[PDB]
Amino acid sequence: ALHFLDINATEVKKYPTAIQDIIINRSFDGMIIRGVFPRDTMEQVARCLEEGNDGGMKSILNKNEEFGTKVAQIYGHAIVGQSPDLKDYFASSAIFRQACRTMFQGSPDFEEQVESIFHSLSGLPVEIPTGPEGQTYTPATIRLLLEGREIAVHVGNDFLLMPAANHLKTLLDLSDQLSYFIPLTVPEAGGELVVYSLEWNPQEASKYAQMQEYMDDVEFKIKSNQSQSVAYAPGPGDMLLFNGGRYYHRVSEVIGNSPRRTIGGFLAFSKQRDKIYYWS
Ligand SMILES: O=C(O)CCC(=O)C(=O)O
Ligand code: NI
Ligand code: NI
Repeated sequence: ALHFLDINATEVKKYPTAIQDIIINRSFDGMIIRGVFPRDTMEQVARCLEEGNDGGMKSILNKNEEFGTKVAQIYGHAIVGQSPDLKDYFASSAIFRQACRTMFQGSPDFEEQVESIFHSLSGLPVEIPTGPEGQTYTPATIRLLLEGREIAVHVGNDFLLMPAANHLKTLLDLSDQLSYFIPLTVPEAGGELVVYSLEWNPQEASKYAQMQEYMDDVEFKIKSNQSQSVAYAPGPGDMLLFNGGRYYHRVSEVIGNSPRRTIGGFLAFSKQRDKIYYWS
């Protein structure tokens, strides 16, 4: 039984240590924050991507056609799965920030609005990380889930076991990371975030020679219903902020001809717990 708060965006200042409460005190596990962006803004950014006047976002669309036709497509390289040099990731991330800033037209700016939310919920400065030579990480990527596609079950803290995380681990507290995302467009059915009470467990994972074999077993656990779940279908402009680092989660298959498009990533404390970093 994971515990999520449902508040409005005008209420964030009433929860000034929410992020500390989720990560450090562990007194609840996530929150939905309604209307972080206006619906008009979501519809505007959506039309930019549909029509192709997207500031170049289309140039960093990764269709993932080598992962099968059941996988999400993504604008921008996600850091998960990147090689530890991060060269291609840093390039896509610069393109992403410019395209994103173009599409949002400051009405409101994506980075500014997301940073304001995280600040209100922590009382701390908020920053996008920079690489060892000053390269910018991306604040977010955009996931595009067409009809019949899903995001398979996974857990966020596995990032801390990947070579892509090497540099980020020098800046981070190494406690749980949170997930955050905001729908731009929502599908007619499906496309639901499901979060399970099954937790990240590197101890169990180390008994497997191939992580794929370990995930095949996680899939059996969650499909046996042994684990409790909660499920959410935020609307356009609502933000979902949750302990995806600790808890396995997935997004259910999209149904119908309207794609699910979501913008988001992750956040976590700095080494000394005196700043919020956020990235994708
Ligand atoms: O639906 C999305 O854009 C991402 C879902 C997810 O896996 C996360 O927020 O960590
Ligand atoms: Ni995730
Ligand atoms: Ni539904």
